[PDB]
Amino acid sequence: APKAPADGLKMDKTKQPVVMNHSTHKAVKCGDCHHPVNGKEDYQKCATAGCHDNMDKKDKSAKGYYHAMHDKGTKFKSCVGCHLETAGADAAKKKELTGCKGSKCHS
Ligand code: HEM
Ligand code: HEM
Ligand code: HEM
Ligand code: HEM
Repeated sequence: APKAPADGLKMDKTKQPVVMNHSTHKAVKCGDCHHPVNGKEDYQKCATAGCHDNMDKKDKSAKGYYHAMHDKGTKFKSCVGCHLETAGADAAKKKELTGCKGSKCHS
C-alpha cells in the first residue's frame, strides 16, 4: 500500500504555489484525491502528462489543472469544493479555507 508522504509538499506548477499537508487530511480517504483512473486509484502527480496537464486556468475539461483544484460540481471534490462544505456558514473558516488571498492556500 502506497504511504502518505511527509507534510510540507509544495504544489508548484504555477506562480501561486500551495502547500499540501497529508496530516491535516486524514479524515479523507486516499482515493478521494488519488482517485480511480481505469479502475485503479492513481497516485501519480496530478499534472502528469495525460492527467491534469492543461495549465490554462480557464479550461474546465478533465485535463484542466486549475479546474481540478478550484471548481464545484466535480466528480471528485476539489480543494476548494470540499473546503466550502467544511467551512459551512462560518465566514472565518470560509476565508481561511476558501479565500483567494490571505487564506491557508494563498497568502
Ligand atoms: C492516504 C493515506 C493517502 C496516500 C497513501 C497518499 C499518497 C501520496 C503520495 C505517494 C504522494 C506523492 C506523489 C508523488 O509521486 O509525488 C501524494 C501527493 C499528494 N497527495 Fe496524497 N495520499 C493520501 C491522501 C491524500 C488526500 C486525502 C489528498 C486530498 C485531500 C491528497 C492529495 C495529494 C496531493 C494534492 C498531492 C500532491 C500531488 C501533486 O502535486 O501533483 N492525498 N500522496
Ligand atoms: C492529484 C492528487 C489529483 C487531483 C487533485 C485530481 C482531481 C480531479 C478532479 C477534481 C476531477 C473531477 C473533474 C470534473 O470535472 O469532474 C478529476 C477527474 C479526472 N482526473 Fe484527476 N486528480 C488527480 C490526479 C489524476 C491523475 C494522476 C490522472 C491521470 C492518471 C488524473 C486523471 C483524471 C481523469 C481522466 C479524470 C476524469 C475521470 C472520470 O471521469 O472518471 N487525475 N480529477
Ligand atoms: C487540494 C489539493 C487541497 C489543498 C491544497 C488543501 C489545502 C488545505 C489547507 C492549506 C488546509 C489547512 C491546514 C493545512 O495547512 O494543511 C486544509 C485543511 C482541510 N482540508 Fe484541505 N486541501 C485540499 C483538498 C481537500 C479536500 C479534497 C478535502 C475534502 C474532501 C479537504 C478537507 C480539509 C479539511 C477537512 C481540512 C481541515 C479544516 C480546518 O481544520 O478547519 N481538503 N486543506
Ligand atoms: C479563490 C476562489 C481562489 C482563486 C481566484 C485562486 C486563484 C489561483 C490562481 C490564479 C492560481 C494559479 C493558476 C495558474 O496556472 O496561473 C492558483 C493555483 C492553485 N490554487 Fe488557488 N485560488 C483560489 C483559492 C484557493 C484555495 C482556497 C486553495 C486551497 C484549498 C487553492 C489551491 C490552489 C492550488 C492547489 C493551486 C496550484 C498550485 C501550484 O501547483 O502552483 N486555491 N489559484
